[PDB]
Amino acid sequence: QQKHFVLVHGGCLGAWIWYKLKPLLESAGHKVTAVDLSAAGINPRRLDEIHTFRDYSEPLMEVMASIPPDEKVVLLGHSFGGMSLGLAMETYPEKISVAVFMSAMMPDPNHSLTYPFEKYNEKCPADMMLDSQFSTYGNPENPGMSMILGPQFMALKMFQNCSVEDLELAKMLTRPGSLFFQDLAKAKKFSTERYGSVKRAYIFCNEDKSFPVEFQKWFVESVGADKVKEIKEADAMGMLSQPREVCKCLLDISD
Repeated sequence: QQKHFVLVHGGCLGAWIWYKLKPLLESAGHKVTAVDLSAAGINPRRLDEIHTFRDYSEPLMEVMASIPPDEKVVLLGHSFGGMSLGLAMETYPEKISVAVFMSAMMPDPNHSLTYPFEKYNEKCPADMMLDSQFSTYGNPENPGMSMILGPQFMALKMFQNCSVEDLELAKMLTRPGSLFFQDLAKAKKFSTERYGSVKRAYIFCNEDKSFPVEFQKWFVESVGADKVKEIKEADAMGMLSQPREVCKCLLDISD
């Protein structure tokens, strides 16, 4: 029974983060699409020409639109990748067998699209991103906010359980990104009819220092998932620190 996994990266990363998980899923016999969102990875757009969350997510939407009538996909997204899942879920609910959120923001159709971020801010210190730097971009009447991950933040708070090779790869590949907060503040929210009809799964990364477990648990407790799994020694980048475990969870959740 072949599955088609669509993998979705978080902010400032790209499809390349899945380079270890993708062959493990293909070895198991499945199809995998690892997408670069706009201005991520080797996607040719520049961040300063991306002003909406919809524009940002468009490469995932193109994958979603090209799934044939016979078919469904399994979605996996980490970190801010969860917001793009939510948009795919709202738009193509019938094309998705299960949406898996790994150490990610899991939207709630009862709240606005900013609420997860407001809740983040509420539980996490304003200095949580260490040497990351932020600057406004776009139109001065509604400015966007871009971020670049600092090498210390990445070393200590994202890749602390990964090899130095993976952290190095990351420093060579990471690009400016945005959480699109003021765009999301104006977006229509997801609905129980569409988004809320899709089966959800959650995978905990217990050693994630950028998105603490009490937080991931809050998502599960306040929104709920049909299936939850935990990877005890995954950092924020569980697909790199624990690719076999992620693959094991993903195959359990799907089969």
